[PDB]
Amino acid sequence: TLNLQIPSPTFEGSTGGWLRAAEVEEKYAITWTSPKEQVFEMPTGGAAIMRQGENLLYLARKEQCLALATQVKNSFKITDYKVYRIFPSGEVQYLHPKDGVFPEKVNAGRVGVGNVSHSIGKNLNPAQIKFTSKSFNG
Amino acid sequence: FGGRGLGVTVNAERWNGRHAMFGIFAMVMTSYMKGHGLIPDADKILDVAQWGSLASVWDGAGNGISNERAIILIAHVHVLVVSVIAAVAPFGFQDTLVKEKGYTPEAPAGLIPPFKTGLTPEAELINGRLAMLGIISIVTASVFTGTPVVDTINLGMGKILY
Amino acid sequence: DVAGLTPCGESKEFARRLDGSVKKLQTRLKKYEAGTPPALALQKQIDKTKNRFDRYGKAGLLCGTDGLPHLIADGRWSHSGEFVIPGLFFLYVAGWIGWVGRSYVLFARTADKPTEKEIIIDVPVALSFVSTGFIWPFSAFKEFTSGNLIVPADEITVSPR
Amino acid sequence: WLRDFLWAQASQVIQSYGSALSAYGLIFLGAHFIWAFSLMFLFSGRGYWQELIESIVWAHNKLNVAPAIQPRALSITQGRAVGLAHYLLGGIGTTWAFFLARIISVG
Amino acid sequence: LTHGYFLVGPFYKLGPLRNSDVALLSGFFSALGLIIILVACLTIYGVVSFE
Amino acid sequence: TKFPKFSQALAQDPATRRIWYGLATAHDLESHDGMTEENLYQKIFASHFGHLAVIFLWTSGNLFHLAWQGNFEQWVLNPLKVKPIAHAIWDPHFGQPAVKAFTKGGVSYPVNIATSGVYHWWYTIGMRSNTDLYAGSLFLLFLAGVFLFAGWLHLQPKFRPGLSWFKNNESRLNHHLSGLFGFSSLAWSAHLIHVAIPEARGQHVGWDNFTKVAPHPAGLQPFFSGNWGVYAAAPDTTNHIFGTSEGAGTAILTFLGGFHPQTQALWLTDIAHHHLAIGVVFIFAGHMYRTNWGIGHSLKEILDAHRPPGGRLGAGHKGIFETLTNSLHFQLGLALASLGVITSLVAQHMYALPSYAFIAKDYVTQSALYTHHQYIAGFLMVGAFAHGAIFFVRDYDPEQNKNNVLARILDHKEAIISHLSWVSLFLGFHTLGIYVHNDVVVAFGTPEKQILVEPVFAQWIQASSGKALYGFDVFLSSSNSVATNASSNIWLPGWLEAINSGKNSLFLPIGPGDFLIHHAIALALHTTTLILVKGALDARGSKLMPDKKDFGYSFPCDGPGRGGTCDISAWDAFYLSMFWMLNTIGWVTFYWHWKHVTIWQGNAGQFNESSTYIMGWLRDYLWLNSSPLINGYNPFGMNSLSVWSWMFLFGHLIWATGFMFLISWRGYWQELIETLVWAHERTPLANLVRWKDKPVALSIVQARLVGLIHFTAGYIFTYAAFVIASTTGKFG
Amino acid sequence: MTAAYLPSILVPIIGLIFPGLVMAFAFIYIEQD
Ligand code: CLA
Ligand code: CLA
Ligand code: CLA
Ligand code: CLA
Ligand code: CLA
Ligand code: CLA
Ligand SMILES: CC1=CCCC(C)(C)[C@H]1/C=C/C(C)=C/C=C/C(C)=C/C=C/C=C(C)/C=C/C=C(C)/C=C/C1=C(C)CCCC1(C)C
Ligand SMILES: CCCCCCCCCCCCO[C@H]1O[C@H](CO)[C@@H](O[C@H]2O[C@H](CO)[C@@H](O)[C@H](O)[C@H]2O)[C@H](O)[C@H]1O
Ligand SMILES: CC1=C(C/C=C(\C)CCC[C@H](C)CCC[C@H](C)CCCC(C)C)C(=O)c2ccccc2C1=O
Ligand code: SF4
Repeated sequence: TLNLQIPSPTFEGSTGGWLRAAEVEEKYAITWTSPKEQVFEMPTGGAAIMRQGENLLYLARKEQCLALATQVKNSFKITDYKVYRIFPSGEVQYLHPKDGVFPEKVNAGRVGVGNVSHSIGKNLNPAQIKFTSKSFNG
Repeated sequence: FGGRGLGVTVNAERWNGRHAMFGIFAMVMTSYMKGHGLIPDADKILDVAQWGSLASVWDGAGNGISNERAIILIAHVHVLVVSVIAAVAPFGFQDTLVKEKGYTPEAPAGLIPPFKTGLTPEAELINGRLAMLGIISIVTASVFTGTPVVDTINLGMGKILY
Repeated sequence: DVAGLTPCGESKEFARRLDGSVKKLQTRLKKYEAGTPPALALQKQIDKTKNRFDRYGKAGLLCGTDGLPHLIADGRWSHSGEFVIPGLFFLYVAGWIGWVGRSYVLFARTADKPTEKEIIIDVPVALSFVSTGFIWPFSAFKEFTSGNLIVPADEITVSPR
Repeated sequence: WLRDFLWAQASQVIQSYGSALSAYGLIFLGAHFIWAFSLMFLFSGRGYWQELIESIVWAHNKLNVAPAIQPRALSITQGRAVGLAHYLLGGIGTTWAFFLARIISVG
Repeated sequence: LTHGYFLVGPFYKLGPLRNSDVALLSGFFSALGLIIILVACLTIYGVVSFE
Repeated sequence: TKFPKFSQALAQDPATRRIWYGLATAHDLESHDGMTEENLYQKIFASHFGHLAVIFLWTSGNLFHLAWQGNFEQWVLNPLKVKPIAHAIWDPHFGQPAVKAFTKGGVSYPVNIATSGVYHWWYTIGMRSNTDLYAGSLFLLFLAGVFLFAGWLHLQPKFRPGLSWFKNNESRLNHHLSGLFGFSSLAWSAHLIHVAIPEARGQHVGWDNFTKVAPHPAGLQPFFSGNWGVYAAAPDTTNHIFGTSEGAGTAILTFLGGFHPQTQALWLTDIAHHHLAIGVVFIFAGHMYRTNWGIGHSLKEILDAHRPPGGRLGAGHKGIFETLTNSLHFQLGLALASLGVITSLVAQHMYALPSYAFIAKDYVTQSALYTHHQYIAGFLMVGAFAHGAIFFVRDYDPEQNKNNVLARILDHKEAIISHLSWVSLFLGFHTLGIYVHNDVVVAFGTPEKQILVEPVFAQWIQASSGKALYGFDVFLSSSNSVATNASSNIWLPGWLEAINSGKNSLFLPIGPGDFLIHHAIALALHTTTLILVKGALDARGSKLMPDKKDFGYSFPCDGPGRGGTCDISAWDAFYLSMFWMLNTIGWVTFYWHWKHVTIWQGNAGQFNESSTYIMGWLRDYLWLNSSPLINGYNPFGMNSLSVWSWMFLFGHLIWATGFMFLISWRGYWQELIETLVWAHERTPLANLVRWKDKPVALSIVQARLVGLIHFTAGYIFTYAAFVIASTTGKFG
Repeated sequence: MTAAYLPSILVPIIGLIFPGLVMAFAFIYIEQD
């Protein structure tokens, strides 16, 4: 669950932050824990200083949150970060890491989506599947 | 479109009937004044040096719009401005041109509405349909004979206007 | 003569071109003193212009109504030196060049690291190769007939059709 | 600007043939060539040239004359840079020849 | 009131009829036409923007 | 958002990309949601009806606007001095001097001077007054209404045709060859014999008297007797004044050849026999295929049976029948290629052999007609190759085409592209080398050092046609050749008189500049063919992208990986080849216009001496003929060319605008639009107004197309303004 | 020109009223849900 009462990193503000679509369509949240107070670069442009302990941040896009996660992973060795999706109705959807284990590591219970049982050169030509709802993969 | 009172609706027939009664009045009064010479400088050709290139008609002599046609058009421009303001900003009591999506359409009156004399909507619709039919008949009698429309109105009214 | 053209050695407009060039150089010559190096340079230019027009007029070149030599390239031997024989000279050189380059490529595949041979030329071996090109048609034809020039289609990479 | 400056003052560079300023006219044409050549890099993209290079590589493979260093099309950044360099060279050379021929002739 | 009041000025002072005796009448009529166009813009904006 | 109702994926787009992509895919019916083949064919049939109605409405509009605002009745009386009016001008942004300067043609109102040549065409076919022009406009309005009603009717239930009706190759071929080609040509020959030739001889024929005015004094009795040569007796005299009976003949069918000596156009009796013969030949062709009565040829058997037994073509043409019948894009490519070839043929043959009276003296009209139809030809050929590439993407079945001719094209596509590249580089290297060589040697004061190859092959062809200029003395230029004695009694005097007179464009004299510009044209044709063929044959896949057929005909790229894949689709090959097509028609029209202006000026030696180097083209054609165009308006005044003087500059503007969509790419503009979205959202008194679609940058393929459109419009408008204003300033 | 009033009537209509109504109704059609 997303604790809304987590304090935010000390930032002086910028023009690069989230627009009206964040409060109207969807917004993203990233939390992480730091061992010390240290300066990081905002993914929207500018420098902010994260506090010692937990940090909660709001963004407009998932890619901005994951860019910040990659930055703090390769520059501060922080891997406990969690990314959530928040709707205007208040429903919070946990996004990353989805099952608690990072996607580059195999975890039990994961099912393959979009896997094709042949090589890419065995896809069908369009002329078989014109005027037909058969997929080009077979 | 049809859900707002536009197209083949009873509202649009009523509005065109109102405009057609006004058109019959305006044609009769125009014929009366034009026969009687109440248009000042009716044959005066408007000059491009005063009114610009919009006054050019490119006929064979004068190459300008007559002053009488300009006066008739400006008289129509007045009621077009009235039309625009009434269409966008109607009176609270006035019948509106465009209707809201969830409106109740007026029932079609069939062959003839009930015979309610006076300032009733039935009499308004009867003379509106009559005025549209009269405009059709006047146009057809004008274009099948070569008689000008003012002269056609004067002949059909038995030279009362002039 | 051919195609209604006239020989340059009897064309009056060819003479008019020569006279116009000579007067154009002479009016520049008029503004310099005799013995000055610009005067000698201009007189040498006049001599080259006269020698070029004389040589062109006695070569059997055909001149059009413009006053310039027109080349005939339909294969007739009476103008065989105008396109056919110089082209064969190119055909001698160009077939040389590609062949020696091809030879170097076949050498370069046999080295330990071919790409270093590609950027850093083995100068004695390259000079040997550029020496080999003087008999390139017969060598290339024997390379062709022995199956060492053309490779079969089943050993060449192709895209999916 | 088109008539009294560009059209009018270019008379000197296009009638310079047969005179001492004819090199500027040649450079004028050559810059006109190279700038247009620059648009071939500027308007196009890498995949077309890479597939054409694939066909040319097939042609060189047929005669067993394919180089060991595999030919590739210029990079997208290099395509932009080459188009820009030849564009700037062409435009500056055109203005160079036009300015110099005009001002030497009339001034 | 504010925008329609200030709309008269440029049309009167810079229009094609500015050196004629009917410059103000032409400028006011042009301003009224611009007003009608902007009212049509408002109408279609309100039609497409709100339920 | 439900504007693109044919694409659910486009209709759910929250940005401005939805409107653009719905606009660009609106007529791409094959890609729509749930399109079946029968619905596809029926929509295509109705759309073809609508385009036919549009063509008829445009022609009726031309006829009406001439009958109302033209000077046709004045122009018929004096065709060689009165300037033809296209349509009237009513522009309220005009000042008075612009009203004065456009008042031409003998009328009292501003008019545009016609360059389309409709005057000469309508006058030649027998129209003389404004009344029949209006009647023709009414008839075409009625015909367009009939075809609109037919388009509606043939979509209604119990009239929608089946797929077997649409794919009936034999019936459609027989009916379109015998009736649409043959009987239409026979009826046009009938119109020429019955109406046009009597009106050319000053005798009025209309619907009120065409059943009582015989086209020939002997009537149809010589036709029914087999004494057809009576129709060849008493042709028009060389003193005949067109549109009058003075010097008129009585013949209706001759093969006299050459031109009428006054109109400088082909004899109308020759045109009537030509169209009669074309009708007879086409009806004979139109009885070839079997439809319902056992006799006739079967198309499938002809295709399968023509396999050469040596095996060099593989299986031959087996499976081409089903591939062609099932693919509308293969058919569209074949049709567009053939149409482009014949409109090129129209462009060459109509200037060389004009058929309309007094049009050879209308220099602006000839230039406009040639330029127009040649640009149409380039567009049609590019479309043919593009839709062939679409046929490879969408419709090509390899399994139905095993060892076919199409499969063998695909199996040696690399050889085809490599040899096209070789011939393109060959042509460009040596043509540019000769041109630059000539420039350098002329600049250094030595024009005698130029490399000037006489075009002796084409001169030999001209002599074979009878041109005695070059002294080749072969075929029709030989008085003892068997071809000369064979044709001496039928057509040789008129043809020899027309070909050996230097007063027309019949086989114009050619020199080294003509040689160089035809080899440049060959370079441009081969290079455009290289781009288009390489796009069509690599459309299904390449070494850089072997699964391209899974991605469709048009897509931006395959990402920066594998070295970078910009412009890899066949649509991008179309996009690159459009510039080369514009270049090729530019070179062709430059050559045509400069040669024809130098002949019309009586200064053909200027072209003969200046076309061998590029500086001659730049100075003596571009710079020299620009003077009346750039003086259409100036600080001293203005004249009737001023609009072209505007349009010229207009082209120079819009062409340049195309560059910005072709040089600058997406991410810069997308980030600018992010900045603009922030600016609008944060500005008071403007954030009360909100967009419904999110503003985004144009997509990559869309930006390529938009830059191409601005570029192409600038190309066309610049050259059209230049050619019309230059020809008018020098000659009109 | 016979019926010379027709250009001055129709050219302002075709050039200003027709495109304005076409753009307005097309805007309404493409932006409505
Ligand atoms: C070893 C030299 C060599 C040889 C034998 C070939 C052979 C061939 N090339 Mg190729 N090519 C080469 C180098 C070579 N190439 C290089 C270096 C380039 C890059 C500029 C190209 C670019 C190229 C293109 C773009 C095309 C060909 C084509 C062709 C074919 C037709 C001939 C032609 O058009 O030549 C023309 C050759 C050129 C325009 C480039 C030649 C560049 C120089 C002069 C050659 C290199 C010489 C080398 C430095 C000598 C060093 C050896 C020394 C150390 C001993 C043929 C298979 C064409 C094809 O597909 O036809 C079927 C074609 O379209 N080639
Ligand atoms: C004899 C009967 C007949 C005739 C006359 C036609 C006629 C036509 N059919 Mg057709 N059709 C027929 C039977 C017939 N059909 C049958 C039996 C079937 C069923 C098997 C079909 C199935 C069919 C389909 C499925 C389609 C047509 C279409 C068409 C139209 C082609 C477009 C057009 O106008 O080009 C006009 C073409 C010509 C006049 C001849 C070609 C002209 C060439 C280019 C040479 C002319 C050059 C010349 C010098 C120019 C001079 C003019 C210049 C001065 C301006 C045309 C009206 C298409 C269409 O548009 O549908 C509405 C279409 O999609 N047909
Ligand atoms: C004197 C001036 C001159 C100059 C500067 C050039 C310059 C050029 N020519 Mg060229 N040429 C000239 C005169 C000239 N030519 C004349 C007079 C002829 C007529 C015979 C030719 C015929 C000619 C051909 C046929 C070709 C060139 C090519 C080339 C270009 C590459 C050079 C080359 O061969 O690569 C060095 C050579 C190699 C890299 C490989 C060897 C390939 C050679 C050409 C094969 C020769 C032998 C072969 C069996 C003959 C086949 C020819 C056949 C098709 C008729 C280069 C820009 C080539 C080109 O443009 O490529 C597209 C090309 O293919 N030229
Ligand atoms: C004036 C402009 C120009 C020029 C010269 C070229 C030249 C070329 N284009 Mg091209 N192109 C252009 C504009 C131009 N393009 C534009 C604007 C577009 C639209 C985007 C295209 C689109 C296009 C496509 C899509 C294709 C080409 C192809 C080709 C090549 C073959 C055509 C040809 O004639 O071969 C002959 C080559 C030339 C005449 C080039 C000049 C050779 C020079 C003069 C040799 C001398 C070099 C010199 C010694 C270097 C010294 C410099 C040093 C001192 C720094 C050739 C390299 C095709 C290709 O690669 O075919 C194999 C191809 O597929 N182009
Ligand atoms: C496509 C054919 C075409 C074209 C380009 C023009 C062009 C022009 N006409 Mg014209 N006209 C045409 C056909 C055409 N006409 C026909 C068939 C008629 C007979 C009814 C007329 C009757 C006509 C009159 C009476 C007047 C003009 C005028 C004008 C000029 C101003 C535009 C205007 O007010 O239009 C008005 C045109 C109409 C109201 C008639 C509609 C035109 C046809 C029927 C529709 C064709 C549409 C086309 C096929 C589909 C386009 C689809 C898409 C591209 C939008 C302009 C030069 C005016 C003028 O002279 O100004 C100087 C003028 O007063 N036209
Ligand atoms: C083919 C279309 C067309 C037509 C018919 C006109 C007509 C005119 N333009 Mg023009 N214009 C056009 C396209 C057109 N323009 C385009 C595309 C541009 C952009 C480059 C311009 C830019 C332009 C400028 C910058 C100016 C004109 C001006 C003028 C007027 C000439 C001066 C005069 O005497 O008027 C005197 C002016 C009037 C009598 C005012 C007319 C007001 C109209 C009648 C009100 C109607 C409003 C609206 C249409 C109602 C319906 C709304 C609905 C469409 C939603 C004249 C009415 C000049 C002018 O005077 O305008 C103020 C001027 O300054 N035009
Ligand atoms: C790429 C794409 C993929 C698949 C689909 C696709 C549409 C097939 C394709 C697009 C393809 C392209 C567009 C194919 C279309 C291609 C081109 C335009 C074909 C040109 C043909 C010219 C013919 C052979 C004739 C000239 C006359 C000859 C016979 C004359 C000789 C003689 C005659 C009798 C008379 C006198 C002259 C002489 C010389 C004495
Ligand atoms: C065994 C079969 C032998 C051949 C049979 C068919 C031969 C051709 C038949 C043609 C059609 C019938 O022809 C029949 O009507 C024609 C039209 O009224 C007549 O033709 C007559 O009238 C025409 C119309 O004014 C005139 O143009 C003709 O000069 C005049 O001869 C033929 O003189 C008559 O024979
Ligand atoms: C033509 C072109 C190419 C092809 C250019 C090729 C790959 C490189 C040409 C370099 C040559 C080989 C060196 C200079 C050429 C000399 C005139 C002769 C070659 C000498 C040899 C011995 C090397 C691209 O790679 C490209 C990439 C991205 C956008 C546009 C384009 C683009 O327009
Ligand atoms: S630069 Fe553009 S076209 Fe090229 S790979 Fe990147 S996204 Fe694709």
